This record gives sequence, C-alpha cells and structure tokens, in this order.
Amino acid sequence: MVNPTVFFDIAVDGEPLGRVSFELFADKVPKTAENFRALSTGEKGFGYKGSCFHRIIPGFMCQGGDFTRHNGTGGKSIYGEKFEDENFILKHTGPGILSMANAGPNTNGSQFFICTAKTEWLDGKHVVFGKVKEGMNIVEAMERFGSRNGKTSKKITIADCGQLE
Ligand SMILES: Nc1cccnc1Cl
Repeated sequence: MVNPTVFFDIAVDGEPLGRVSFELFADKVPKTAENFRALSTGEKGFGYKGSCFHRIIPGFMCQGGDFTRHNGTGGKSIYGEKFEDENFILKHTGPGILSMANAGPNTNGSQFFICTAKTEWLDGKHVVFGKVKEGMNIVEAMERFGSRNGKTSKKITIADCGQLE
C-alpha cells in the first residue's frame, strides 16, 4: 500500500560521501519499481551493491546500474535480460526523477538514471518509476565529478544499498 523506499550509500574513490534515498512508484509502475527494489536489496543474488555511476553529465543526468559490464553495455533485470516498457504514466519533470535507461523499445534491464535537469524529450520513451526522497545534495555532489562527455573524474560507487523502513 505504501510505496517502498530504497537507499544508496555513495562513495568517491572509496571515500564515503553520503546517502541518497528514493521513493519507488509501485502504485503506478509496480513491475518496474519491483525490479529496482530487488536489485537494491540484492535478494535475487545480484544487483547494484558495488556498482558504478559510469556516466555523469552535469546539467543532465547521472547513469548507473551496469553490474555485468561496468560501462553502460550490460545489466539484467530480475525478470530476464530485458523486460517491456510497463507504461509512460509519469513524466521527466525535473531534477531527482528516477527513470530506466534503454536501447530501444522494450529493452529495460538494470541500468537507470537520476535526472539533474528536466528531460522532457524522454517522455514516452523512458519509463519513469521513482524520485529522490532524501539526499539531492549528495546527487549534486556526485554530479560535480562528471563531464560533458560523461566520463567521471573520480570513481562514483554504490558502496551499500537496500530497503528502508
Ligand atoms: N543494454 C542496455 C540496457 C539498458 C540501457 N542501455 C543498454 Cl545498451
């Protein structure tokens, strides 16, 4: 009934930075939200702990969740290698939106991105499934390690992650 909350404990070259928490919109996109929740707890035997934000573009997004190839070519969902676009009810309205990365229609895996700007050209193409709850300051700090081309100047990792409540 209550949308779940998950956290990421972020590190910068192995040094702790802070916590980002997310509300997952299970009420609107249950299949998508459940995939991110399970990858955040690791309860399927795989997920986000230890992975990297491999592409960070200030004034756009921070992207991660490639736990199999570490660079934006990999990842897998709890349902199989890929799963369908569940719906496009939610839009990319501003900083803090959490949305699925993809490589075409119906190719969702594990990769996701946190918006740091409104990205409305992504509406109807990427599935929105959550938002930052606490720690947008930590996202902003992450964002400073990115670059125009997305290569980070320090390694930004999810040192720990799981479900709150
Ligand atoms: N394989 C895949 C999945 C999600 C986003 N981008 C890619 Cl290339």
